[PDB]
Amino acid sequence: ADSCIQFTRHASDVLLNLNRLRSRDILTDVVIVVSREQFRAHKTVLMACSGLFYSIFTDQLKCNLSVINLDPEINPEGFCILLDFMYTSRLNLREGNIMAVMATAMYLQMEHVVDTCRKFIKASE
Amino acid sequence: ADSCIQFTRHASDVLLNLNRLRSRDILTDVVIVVSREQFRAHKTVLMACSGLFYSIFTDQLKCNLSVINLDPEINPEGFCILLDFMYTSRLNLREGNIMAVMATAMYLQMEHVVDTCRKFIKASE
Amino acid sequence: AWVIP
Amino acid sequence: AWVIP
Ligand SMILES: Cn1c(=O)n(CCC(C)(C)O)c2cc(Nc3nc(N4CC(C)(C)OC(C)(C)C4)ncc3Cl)ccc21
Ligand SMILES: Cn1c(=O)n(CCC(C)(C)O)c2cc(Nc3nc(N4CC(C)(C)OC(C)(C)C4)ncc3Cl)ccc21
Repeated sequence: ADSCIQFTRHASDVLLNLNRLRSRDILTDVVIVVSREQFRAHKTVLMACSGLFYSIFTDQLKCNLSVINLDPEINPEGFCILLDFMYTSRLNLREGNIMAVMATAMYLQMEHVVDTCRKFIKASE
Repeated sequence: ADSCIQFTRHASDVLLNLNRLRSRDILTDVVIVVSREQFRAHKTVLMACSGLFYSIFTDQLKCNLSVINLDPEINPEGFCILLDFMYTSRLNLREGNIMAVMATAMYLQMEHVVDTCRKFIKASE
Repeated sequence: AWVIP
Repeated sequence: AWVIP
């Protein structure tokens, strides 16, 4: 309806509370396996932030799985950084992690993170 | 870490994508029953926006339920408005629905919606 | 029926 | 094992 009011901080507050659920491991419904390392998350959040998880979990079959193993060439630290971004909007980009973060974001199909990593790499050349 | 960058529109983009999942009924894991009317939703989003659903779903037992029946005195239109707010940040407040929306928000323990309804009622008196 | 009171 | 390629 046309006649609505909007709470400016609502989307951020919701994300904060989803991140708190993640940290307390409440209603997490998937374990993402990256090399030997394990990451518990919510399928909904993963889908909302990644082109790859949107595709996996829209699939009738793969969506009922509690474990998802990622390509062995995926750096765990790179995935951990991107998983923290999904739930907080903050990306921990450092000189020593930008290559692994960009490679991981391309794989996860996270367009904005890819574009940003490109601009930051171009600046250092 | 101190050295992070932040994507301003990320939280809103995530909420938009969760709302799209809701409309397509993807990964919804609960039906909220209000009088005769039924509302499919994600437990995580319900918990993130409501003091009542946070309490229900932190409970070891009630969290494994796929159906939740609300108090019979709860107006379905009032709940539908608040459920739309949870997923979009926009509250459809009208003269003809403010009493039912406030009563529903008090029940759902949605503090900000309660406070706002109070200020809007005080203005019309 | 049961409800959340 | 299997992975997502
Ligand atoms: C390529 N890519 C990304 O980079 N992100 C992250 C997006 C951001 C801005 C949060 O950062 C992506 C998230 C989604 N998520 C979803 N997309 C949709 N869409 C978008 C598409 C293009 C698929 O089309 C329809 C079906 C009409 C609606 N619906 C639901 C979900 Cl959960 C998808 C791709 C992403
Ligand atoms: C009373 N009330 C509301 O009005 N909302 C909506 C909040 C808003 C700003 C989105 O509108 C509530 C959401 C939550 N959600 C959660 N709260 C917490 N909290 C907050 C409390 C106070 C419970 O304490 C701890 C446990 C330390 C962290 N963690 C996770 C979740 Cl999903 C709770 C109450 C709400």
